Amino acid sequence: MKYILVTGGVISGIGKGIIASSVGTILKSCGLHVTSIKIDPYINIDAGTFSPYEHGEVFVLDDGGEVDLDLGNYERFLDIRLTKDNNLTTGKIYQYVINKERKGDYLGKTVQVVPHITDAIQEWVMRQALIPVDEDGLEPQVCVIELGGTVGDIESMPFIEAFRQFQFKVKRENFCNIHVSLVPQPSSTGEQKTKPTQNSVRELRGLGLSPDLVVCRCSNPLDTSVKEKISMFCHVEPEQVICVHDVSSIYRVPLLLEEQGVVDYFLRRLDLPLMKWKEMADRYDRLLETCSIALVGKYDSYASVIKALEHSALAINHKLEIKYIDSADLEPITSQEEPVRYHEAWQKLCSAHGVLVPGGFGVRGTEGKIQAIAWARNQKKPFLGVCLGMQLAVVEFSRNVLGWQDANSTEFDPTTSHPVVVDMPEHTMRLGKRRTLFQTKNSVMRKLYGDADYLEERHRHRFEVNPVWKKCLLKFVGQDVEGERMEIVELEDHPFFVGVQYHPEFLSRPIKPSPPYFGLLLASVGRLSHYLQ
Amino acid sequence: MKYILVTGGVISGIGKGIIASSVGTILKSCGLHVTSIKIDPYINIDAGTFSPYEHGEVFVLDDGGEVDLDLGNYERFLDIRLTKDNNLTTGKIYQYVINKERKGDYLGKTVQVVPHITDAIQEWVMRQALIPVDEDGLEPQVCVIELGGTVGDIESMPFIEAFRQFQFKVKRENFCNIHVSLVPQPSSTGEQKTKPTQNSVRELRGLGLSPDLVVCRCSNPLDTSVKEKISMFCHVEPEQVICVHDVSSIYRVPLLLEEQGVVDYFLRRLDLPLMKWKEMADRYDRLLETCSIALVGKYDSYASVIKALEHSALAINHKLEIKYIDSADLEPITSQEEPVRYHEAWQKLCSAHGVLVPGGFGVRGTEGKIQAIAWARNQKKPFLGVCLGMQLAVVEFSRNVLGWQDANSTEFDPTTSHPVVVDMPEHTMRLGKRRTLFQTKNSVMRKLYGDADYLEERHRHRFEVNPVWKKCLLKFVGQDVEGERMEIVELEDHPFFVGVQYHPEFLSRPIKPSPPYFGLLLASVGRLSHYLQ
Amino acid sequence: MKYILVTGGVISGIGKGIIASSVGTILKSCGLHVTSIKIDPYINIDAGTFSPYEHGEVFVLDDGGEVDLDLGNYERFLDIRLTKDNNLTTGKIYQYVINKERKGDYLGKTVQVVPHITDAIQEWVMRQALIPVDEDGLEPQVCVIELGGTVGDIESMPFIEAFRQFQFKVKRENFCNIHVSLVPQPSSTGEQKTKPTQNSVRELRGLGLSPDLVVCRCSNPLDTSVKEKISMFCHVEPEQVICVHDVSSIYRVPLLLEEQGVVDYFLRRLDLPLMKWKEMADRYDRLLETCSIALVGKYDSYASVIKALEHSALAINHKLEIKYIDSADLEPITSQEEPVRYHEAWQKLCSAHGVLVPGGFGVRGTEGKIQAIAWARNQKKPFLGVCLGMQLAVVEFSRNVLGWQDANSTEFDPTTSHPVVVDMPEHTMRLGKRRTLFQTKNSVMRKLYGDADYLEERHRHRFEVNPVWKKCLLKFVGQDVEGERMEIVELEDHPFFVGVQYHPEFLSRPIKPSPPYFGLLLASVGRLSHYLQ
Ligand SMILES: CCOc1cncc(-c2ccc(C(=O)NC3(c4csc(NS(=O)(=O)C5CC5)n4)CC3)nc2)n1
Ligand SMILES: CCOc1cncc(-c2ccc(C(=O)NC3(c4csc(NS(=O)(=O)C5CC5)n4)CC3)nc2)n1
Ligand SMILES: CCOc1cncc(-c2ccc(C(=O)NC3(c4csc(NS(=O)(=O)C5CC5)n4)CC3)nc2)n1
Ligand SMILES: O=c1ccn([C@@H]2O[C@H](COP(=O)(O)OP(=O)(O)OP(=O)(O)O)[C@@H](O)[C@H]2O)c(=O)[nH]1
Ligand SMILES: O=c1ccn([C@@H]2O[C@H](COP(=O)(O)OP(=O)(O)OP(=O)(O)O)[C@@H](O)[C@H]2O)c(=O)[nH]1
Ligand SMILES: O=c1ccn([C@@H]2O[C@H](COP(=O)(O)OP(=O)(O)OP(=O)(O)O)[C@@H](O)[C@H]2O)c(=O)[nH]1
Ligand SMILES: NC(=O)CC[C@H](N)C(=O)O
Ligand SMILES: NC(=O)CC[C@H](N)C(=O)O
Ligand SMILES: NC(=O)CC[C@H](N)C(=O)O
Ligand SMILES: [Mg+2]
Ligand SMILES: [Mg+2]
Ligand SMILES: [Mg+2]
Repeated sequence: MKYILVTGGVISGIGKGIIASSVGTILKSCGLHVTSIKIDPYINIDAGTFSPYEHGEVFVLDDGGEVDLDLGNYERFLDIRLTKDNNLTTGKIYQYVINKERKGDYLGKTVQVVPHITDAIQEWVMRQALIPVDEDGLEPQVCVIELGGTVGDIESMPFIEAFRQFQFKVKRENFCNIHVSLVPQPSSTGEQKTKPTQNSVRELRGLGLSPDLVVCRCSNPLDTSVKEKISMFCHVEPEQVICVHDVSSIYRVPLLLEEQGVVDYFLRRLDLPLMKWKEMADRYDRLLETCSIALVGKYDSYASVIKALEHSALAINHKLEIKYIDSADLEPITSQEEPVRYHEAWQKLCSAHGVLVPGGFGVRGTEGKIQAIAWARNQKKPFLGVCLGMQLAVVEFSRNVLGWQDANSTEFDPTTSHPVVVDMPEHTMRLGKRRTLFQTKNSVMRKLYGDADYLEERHRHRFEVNPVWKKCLLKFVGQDVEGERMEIVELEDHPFFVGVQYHPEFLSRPIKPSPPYFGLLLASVGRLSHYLQ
Repeated sequence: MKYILVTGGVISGIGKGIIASSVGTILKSCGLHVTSIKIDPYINIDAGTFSPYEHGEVFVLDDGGEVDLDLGNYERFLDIRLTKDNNLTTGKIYQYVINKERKGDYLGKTVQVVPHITDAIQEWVMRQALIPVDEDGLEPQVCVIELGGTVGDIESMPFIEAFRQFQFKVKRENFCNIHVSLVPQPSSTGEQKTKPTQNSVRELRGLGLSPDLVVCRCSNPLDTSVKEKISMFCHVEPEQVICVHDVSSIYRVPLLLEEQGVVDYFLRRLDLPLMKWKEMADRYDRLLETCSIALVGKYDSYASVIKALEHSALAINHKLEIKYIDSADLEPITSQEEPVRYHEAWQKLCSAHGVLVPGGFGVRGTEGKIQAIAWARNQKKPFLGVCLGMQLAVVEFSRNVLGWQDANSTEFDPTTSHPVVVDMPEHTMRLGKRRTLFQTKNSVMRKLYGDADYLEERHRHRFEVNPVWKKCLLKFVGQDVEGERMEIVELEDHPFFVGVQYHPEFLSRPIKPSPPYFGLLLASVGRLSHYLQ
Repeated sequence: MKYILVTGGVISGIGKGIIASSVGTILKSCGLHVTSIKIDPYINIDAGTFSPYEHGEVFVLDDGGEVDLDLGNYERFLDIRLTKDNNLTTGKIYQYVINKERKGDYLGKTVQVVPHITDAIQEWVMRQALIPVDEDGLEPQVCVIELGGTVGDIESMPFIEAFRQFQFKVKRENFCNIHVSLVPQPSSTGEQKTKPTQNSVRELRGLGLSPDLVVCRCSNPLDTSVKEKISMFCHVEPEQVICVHDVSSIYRVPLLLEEQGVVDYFLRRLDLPLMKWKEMADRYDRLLETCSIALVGKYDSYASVIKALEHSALAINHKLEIKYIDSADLEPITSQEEPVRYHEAWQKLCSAHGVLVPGGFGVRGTEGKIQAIAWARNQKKPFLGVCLGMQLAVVEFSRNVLGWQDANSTEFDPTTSHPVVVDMPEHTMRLGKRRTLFQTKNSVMRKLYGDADYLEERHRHRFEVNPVWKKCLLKFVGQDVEGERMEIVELEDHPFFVGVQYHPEFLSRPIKPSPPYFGLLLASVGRLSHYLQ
């Protein structure tokens, strides 16, 4: 193959996944088919168990892989569709080796981290690099592998040991390594402190990996002296020391790496055979008009959602002002303890141009989301409900229009006489890519989806709308292939009141915002009336 | 509790398991109930898959735990009966944490080696320390934990990190640490080189453990200067620097540790409330007569077997000269390529005073073991067959006495018309402690077992004697509680020709040799005729 | 240049200096001019302060460099003459950098170990590699650099960091690295334990050096499996894994490395443009006759002396049986406490074929050396006194022949009325290469020195023979160019009673034993009478 490893140096959060994604879009702009792998040094088999305050926004792949948000960054910088196993973990690789041991496949020998786990990592990286994850069935010409976390933590050591072997298993023309470090600039000092980068690259070389590129996460751009000091103490050429500094938009991060010569480097270094990103950045920096959108949440947990709104905003040509609202502040209980939280949350929601009610589980914020959907009905503010927001729209309709004031989910109040959304597992979770059929032409949503008869979108839910109560209910315009499951709902006599049972955000790209997020943004600025025209 | 960790320094093989066992017998001689745990930094769930050339002699516990030979050293130095989970491994602890993660028991948080695996290790060590593994149901007053391998290998790091926490979770009076190092004395140098011990203890302190005792595996005793240099560079008191040197018998190893003051140290250091070992050593060193016993093997793989013979030898008051014979050298095929191997193997077998035919699996040495049992029949040399040796005695009888010249196992020749031993799994492997009933009084074996109606012994086999052919066959004196399975066989008109289907060696102690190994040793020196009298 | 670094792995003493010397003689046999450097990670500026029980036998170079014995191994395997600075130390390099800092030569910047000390090491290694230390003024084509001690000790870290830079300063064709490890084979285990080699090479790679060759100091030869395991865990080709095992003579160590293919490796690896050692080994292994030589010492401290005797032995074609005698056991004081030591020491001295009385300082053994020279006079056993042994021969003559029974040195009894050897510093120590003139033809020593008018030999003393008492004294056949200092003495009417004030051993080679050591060996077997004939 051709491999680029991307290792983290000093801390997480420093945009290493944006660097990996930017390097992938740079390679793709060179005419290469490109795949990507995230290694997460946790013991978890997939992210499908995280409370979103830790490793927030589990991104759901077509196969039902509940993976880290960086896999979603890969799908948005590169036109790819990944599999579960593009998220590698210690849980997955140790369980693989343990099951393979119990099978007797290791032939009655000792099994131990070196070699056998570090072999298994290389086997995995070889497998997932061959898979044509790109928008055509042609084999990837390069694979960008990101090692999550910081090097020299106990969990990251097996993977660096595997890559230390890998660079001699495949030849050096087939394996490059980027180190993404931090160069802090303290309030206490004003200097750009290279010391952590030196010690991190010293540690990485102790684990037997050189940086071929040293990418410094700077705030403000590096001085020449600091770049030279990094080049010296990392024992690498200045041309291979990159600063990624603070820039006006995400769209400039590939352009900065381009300017920094990484394209030219990888072309020679791997012996290989962004004008839109200029436009997207320059377009963003000249958006004079604005749209204000309420996001009524519970939980970074809405990373894909925020990005989908920003794609939609860039496409309508407005700035976006996301009014982040805790849905538990909108609940009347908060007015008893902290009326300041209540009245700030309701000033936010009421001044919005439209509302977004994203997915989740558990009782927190449920009556607040039902009230934010109520506000969307009676004030006629444009509404999108995503996954849970759809279910709560059936609840809010039922309570006010049908007078079923008790009505709820079987999750939140199982004692209710009108369970209008019920537990309905797959005959497991409705998890991954399902096909929804549009049951009609009387849908703005169908027209936003290009007037297509069907769409295929990633779901992540156990509950569905009750088919008994459906007869009384609120036009369920999108339904599954079985007709068992309601997957898009649209309310009559409203500018834009849509529930989608799936997660549109997972298939939003800058070049193609998801049509429910686009329709919401278009509706909130009135421009939907010109779009459908 | 009270805990003593025992860590390995420079290499394996240096008798760390003998030190742990000796420290346990020293503690037991202080009137303490004592348990023990082996940690093996391999990914294997139990040893029940090893080809015995790697981590040789899988010792089978009462519960069917196929564990490392050091668990068997614990059962022979201390009057204890262990469980599977007294052998801890990375495979067991990672699989525990992974299953616990998949259960959601880690409450949707990240799971990672520190803390969660290092917690799980401490939980395990707390559980297995409370279990009364001793010959009475009273709780262990101290637990000797052995860490297998050398410290600062990638697999041993989680366990040392766990013990680094543990010493502050329980108080320092509850946790002591011994480091077992090597002090090499090269042919190239003649000096006792302390440098590896210094660097090993430097490394161990980098992992946050001090040696409370430094045990030097010496060849020849340490000089004063070398002990002082070790005390200096390990930064510990000379009284806490121990030499375990080469000694005439295993029985002197507790006595050397006693002389070295470890008893007195542990009494004060853990705030706690060997005369037989003098006798056993002094007895061994005055055995003027000898017995020569053939061990016809395939595979250290016979560690328990060799020890059981040596207990039996010490009890009859003879030295033992074990004629180690590869059973594939006795096969006529070896006479075509290497007649030197054949004739040396047959000089060994024929000059023996008795023969032992120990357990195993696969076709290697099977016709050689059948011929060594044939030699035992026709020359009337005393024979014990253990596990497989019993099955091959039914085969050898069938071939010569019944004229069923084809006869074999369903393992070795499944096409045979007389499958006299057949695959007969438990309605799994017959693995662990089963009760055998003696079906008669016409057994020397019953009388060696104290004239008891039953015995309980550890088995490890899938195959059993065919109950159809049994009617023609060779007195099956020991049978299971169901009468389905033949578990001891005894041939008439022979001094001592016994097959046992179990492994007697696993329940041999110096103070009580297993009666089939004792009866064999007694028979080979003729003394059985005085014993049964 | 071309550089070969030789690093130590597990312990010292394992013959790393013999490997460096053997590699140098192999390179020299390829027609290359070769120099060598020893780095000793001690804080001492030269070895000229060590009590010879620590880093024994300070070897004195032509310039007066009191250096480690490995510099003397270089001069005996390779026809070279080294300078002080071929022994590099932390004391020398830190003092260099400190003086250079105090000079302001570092231009008011910070000075710190990396870069500035690690620069200074490379500067030193560049300087000393250019010096034609060979027997002709032609520049060295390769430099073998030995790093003393074990890698990953705090003192060795600057040097490995320097070589980690050096391999990228000069190109990889100019820099190769050998790792000399130990593979122990314990009495406790019988296996050849590769684990320390794995961990040592793991540590070395953490410091950023690969072994290009892994040299295993074996006792018995490596098995194939152990070599393969080393090749695997050191991540290097089997052809580059060398065993140096126990062999019958020093002369076979280059031949074993030759057989192991290191010549062929270095030729390709460094892109470069032993039949006598067959002969010397095969000659040694067929010496049927023997010579027994008394070495009367105080203090490995006599390494050069023992080697010089063995060159002389090989040249006369006898084995050598060196009777190592502590000169303090010969003193009558020892007969009062330990008559066993006295009578064993005097059985040794009296049964010898000749005696050697080597250099030293301080009062220990002085009356014993005077008595061993007395025994040489009155029994007519052949005597060589080296440095101090000469001075004590003037004392022993004075006491018995002149009746000056008080007589001694000003070192040992400054109150004496006949100070026959006196403190006589250079108008400092008489240290390094001085020219001695033979004052006559009435000398066997002159004839052994080829009948030359002068010789040039390395001295290391402050005391000299008193020119007042000289008039009464014992033919001082060798004197300095000034006539001030007596440098060789020869007693009349004796087979061979010679004192030399210098150290002949420092210029002994296998191909050319030093003539006083050769004359002594010839005398002790009577063969001198045929040699001078
Ligand atoms: C090493 C990184 O260094 C630096 C340095 N300076 C700045 C940033 C930076 C990081 C994140 C963001 C960000 O999140 N911006 C938003 C957005 C819109 S679209 C999208 N991402 S996306 O959908 O994958 C699409 C690209 C393919 N993000 C509005 C929400 N904006 C700037 N990153
Ligand atoms: C740190 C250890 O240092 C040293 C230093 N010097 C020597 C030994 C040494 C090691 C093993 C052996 C050995 O195996 N000997 C035999 C035997 C009989 S009984 C038994 N062990 S046993 O059944 O557990 C019983 C005790 C409870 N072993 C004959 C086979 N003999 C000596 N160990
Ligand atoms: C990695 C080394 O591995 C092994 C493996 N096996 C054996 C040896 C070994 C080491 C030292 C000795 C030794 O010292 N022998 C003597 C001698 C005579 S000449 C001389 N050395 S010398 O003068 O420099 C001359 C050569 C240029 N030494 C008699 C005193 N003999 C064998 N070394
Ligand atoms: O308080 C003091 C005094 C002196 N020094 C000396 O300064 C040297 C540099 O220590 P720094 O922490 O300044 O590191 P650096 O220059 O490599 O990296 P940044 O500043 O960009 O973070 C050290 O190696 C030590 O000799 C200190 O570190 N701190
Ligand atoms: O007590 C035990 C049990 C098990 N093990 C397991 O054995 C593995 C090998 O540990 P060794 O110390 O046997 O190392 P090695 O085979 O690489 O080298 P030598 O024997 O030649 O010195 C370890 O990684 C661990 O899983 C032990 O080390 N020790
Ligand atoms: O070749 C040489 C020359 C000098 N030295 C110097 O010797 C010092 C001691 O290095 P050693 O390896 O002799 O260690 P030690 O004395 O602590 O332990 P053992 O001998 O008992 O194994 C080192 O710290 C270094 O300064 C060497 O190690 N090797
Ligand atoms: N993805 C979500 O928003 C989940 C919604 C709801 N808890 C369900 O399981 O259907
Ligand atoms: N424990 C053994 O000796 C095994 C014997 C035989 N292979 C069986 O499985 O019964
Ligand atoms: N080199 C030696 O043997 C020293 C001899 C004596 N102590 C002197 O200084 O002259
Ligand atoms: Mg600084
Ligand atoms: Mg030492
Ligand atoms: Mg091993």
